[PDB]
Amino acid sequence: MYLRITNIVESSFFTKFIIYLIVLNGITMGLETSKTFMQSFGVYTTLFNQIVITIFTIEIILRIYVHRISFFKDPWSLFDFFVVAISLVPTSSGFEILRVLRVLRLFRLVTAVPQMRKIVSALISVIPGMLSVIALMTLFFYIFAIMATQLFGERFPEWFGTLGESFYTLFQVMTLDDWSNGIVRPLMEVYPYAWVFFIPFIFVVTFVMINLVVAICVD
Amino acid sequence: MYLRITNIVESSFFTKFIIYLIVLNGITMGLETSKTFMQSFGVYTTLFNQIVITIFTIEIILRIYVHRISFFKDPWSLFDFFVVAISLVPTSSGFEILRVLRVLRLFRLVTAVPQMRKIVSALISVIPGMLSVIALMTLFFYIFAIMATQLFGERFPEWFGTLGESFYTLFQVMTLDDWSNGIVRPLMEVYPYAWVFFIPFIFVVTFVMINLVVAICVD
Amino acid sequence: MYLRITNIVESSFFTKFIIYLIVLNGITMGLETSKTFMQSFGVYTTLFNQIVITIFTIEIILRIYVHRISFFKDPWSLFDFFVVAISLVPTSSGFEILRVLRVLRLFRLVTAVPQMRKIVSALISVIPGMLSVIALMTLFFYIFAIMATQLFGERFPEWFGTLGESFYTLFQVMTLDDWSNGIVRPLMEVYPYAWVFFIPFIFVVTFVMINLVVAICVD
Amino acid sequence: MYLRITNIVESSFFTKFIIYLIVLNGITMGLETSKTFMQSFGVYTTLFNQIVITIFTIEIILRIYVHRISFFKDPWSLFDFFVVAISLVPTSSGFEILRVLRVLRLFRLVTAVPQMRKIVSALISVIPGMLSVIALMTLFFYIFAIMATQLFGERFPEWFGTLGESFYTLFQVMTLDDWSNGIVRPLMEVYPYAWVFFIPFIFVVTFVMINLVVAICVD
Ligand SMILES: [Ca+2]
Ligand SMILES: [Ca+2]
Ligand SMILES: [Ca+2]
Ligand SMILES: [Ca+2]
Ligand SMILES: [Ca+2]
Repeated sequence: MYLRITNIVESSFFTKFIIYLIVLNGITMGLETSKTFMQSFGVYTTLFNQIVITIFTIEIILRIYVHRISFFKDPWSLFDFFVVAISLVPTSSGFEILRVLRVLRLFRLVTAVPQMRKIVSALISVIPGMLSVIALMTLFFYIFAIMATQLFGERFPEWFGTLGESFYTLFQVMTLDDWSNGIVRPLMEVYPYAWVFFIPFIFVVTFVMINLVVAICVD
Repeated sequence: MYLRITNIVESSFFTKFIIYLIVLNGITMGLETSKTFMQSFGVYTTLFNQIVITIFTIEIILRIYVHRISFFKDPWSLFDFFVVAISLVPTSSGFEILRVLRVLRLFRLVTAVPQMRKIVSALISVIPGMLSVIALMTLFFYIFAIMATQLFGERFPEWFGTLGESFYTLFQVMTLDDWSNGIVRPLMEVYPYAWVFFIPFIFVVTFVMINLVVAICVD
Repeated sequence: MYLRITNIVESSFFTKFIIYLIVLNGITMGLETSKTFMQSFGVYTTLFNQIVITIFTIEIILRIYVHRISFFKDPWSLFDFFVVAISLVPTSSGFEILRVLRVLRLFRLVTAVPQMRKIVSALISVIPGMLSVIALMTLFFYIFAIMATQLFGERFPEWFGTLGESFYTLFQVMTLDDWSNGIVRPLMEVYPYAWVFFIPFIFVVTFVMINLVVAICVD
Repeated sequence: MYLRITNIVESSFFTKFIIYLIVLNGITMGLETSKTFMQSFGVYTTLFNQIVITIFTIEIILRIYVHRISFFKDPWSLFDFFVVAISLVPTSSGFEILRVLRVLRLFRLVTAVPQMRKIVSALISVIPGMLSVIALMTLFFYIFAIMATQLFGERFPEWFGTLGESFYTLFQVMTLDDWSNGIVRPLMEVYPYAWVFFIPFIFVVTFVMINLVVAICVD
């Protein structure tokens, strides 16, 4: 019976039947957004949802016999596994992000369809070459996040009052979002020299960021 | 009579006469902006407008005899047909954007002059090699846009209340426009963890965009 | 006497003397900023200024005899002419920008010291290959600017009320500066679909600019 | 005894021991942020802190016998010296940023661990090739900084009232942060033409910046 199902699993029909369901459950997840629609056909789509969820566990079950160990060394398969597992946690208890995390299954459209996998893989592959930079920056953030917390966090606890808070604010300065009128012009009303902290911070972080982009256009 | 007009249409005089009208109507459209001007010479330039619009239909009519099916497979020609047709719809009824969309005819200065044609084409050609990235993103946007609507849309209906609104807000976060003091700091007053949703969103979306820029700087 | 002064002008000492003055008059111009400083040495500097201005007219007079027509075909020299010329208009009558435009003479530090000339020329040389794009864009801005004046200028006359106003607002949207909370969210409170105008605008204009960056990074 | 210690200093165990303390003292500094933690184990940490600071001086002392002059010609060694030196100035007196500047020792993780040194060096090496442009720009900022102080500083002293202030505001316009609604639209309410100063400013500065990015993506 092994080869019987191994022929079902590897079938073009099977994979295309899956891709057909993702597009249906996705279209249907956009509809669950409408408070109007849920009042009409909510029950329609709640069942349809649970239906697809079963089909998806069946597939993942079927897919596992055919591949066994090979399956748990496949990124795309591991994913699919975890994205359905999430979709299995009972519509109750614990946290309700799990209810919301269910929409992550539409990323199976990324998994089930090549070229997407290609493009995704293409992107991801660029990350290891960046890890030296990324490491560098996080040390840098961490160092400044600490200084800022202990330099501005007393008078300005919304923005720098906590280590995590400083992280957030520093990220925001880095994205250059309302950084001057929003954060630093205020700070200087109390700490005239704060510009001495943030302009060097900005150069460095934008510089590094420019290099990183340049590194991705070398490789 | 065919070759007679085929020698009128293909003539340098004809083309340069058309180009002369575009720059003229275009100048006249900048003038129709002034409430002062319209109070003095508005009559002058409405008639001038109808005149050029005739001339352009006459031309487009002529151009079709000389090319027939060759014409409705020309991107640039199809355009002018459409753009002139818009300018034909009666200054009345339906909507008024049809009155406003008339100014689109000044894009004929792009159509009727090479180098422009070249430059535009150079740009457009870059698009197909982006469709794999672009597709990826729209899946991504759609996914998060749904998540956001069900996570933040009840308390924050102006921003995330409806799917389309989440799209709009997510776009804005992506252009990095006032994203922290404008949207996420507010969000955190109610949902402390909202940063867990938007910082990852930012990295991904900005990363992908960096890749796409690098992709265009390879090909 | 021609070769006597052709040996004075072309002298290393002559040039290095000029360069010495630029740095001095520049230093002295940063000091005329202080209302404090002007109250104690204001006169010291006003005369020092008039002095250097003569020395510069003398040089330009000298430089012209040694070069005649060769001079008025030199970008860098023409510059210093027009720049020194500005500084000759009397501290009175007309406009007072002319008084302010005097500090443009510090650009002579660029003109009279090589390597700067290199980099400046390096930069400038890139412009011709952008003229097709720069033209393309200005046509684009112009068409949208007209559309916006007639679509939003009645309710929103500060931002779109005049052809020039629309230009400015459009520029700002393009630099992506406070474009959504600042301009488009307001607009949508009256014109729900305004997003149909501004999102495509952003794509095109940002796209084009990505290409322009890619174009420069090829040539 | 020289070669005895030269074999101590050059030992892998030595370097690794140093790297251990950095990560430990660095972990300790993140905790020194917590107002809670300090009440609990603040003392525990301040002693451990001074301990590490002792150890680090010993190392730097040792490191010098083994390298002498070779050391004070090493960028990375000079740093470690200058950084440990900062941490040596007593917890009292003068400026208390010195207490804060202590956390700069976590940059020793950059110093003691290669790959980091590599990446830093990679970044730093790009700088010399930018000095012509950076010089160009600072002259540019300086000239505009002066014009602005004398053009807008009377009515708008917060933003332009002083040379340094103009510097700050101009930097902010350059980062394109809230530049239009935050600064120039205001300006224009009084000085209608301020746009003639700031749009050209923006073009130039953004142009130059794009060149510098491309310039790096070549070398
Ligand atoms: Ca920005
Ligand atoms: Ca704001
Ligand atoms: Ca901004
Ligand atoms: Ca803003
Ligand atoms: Ca505000």
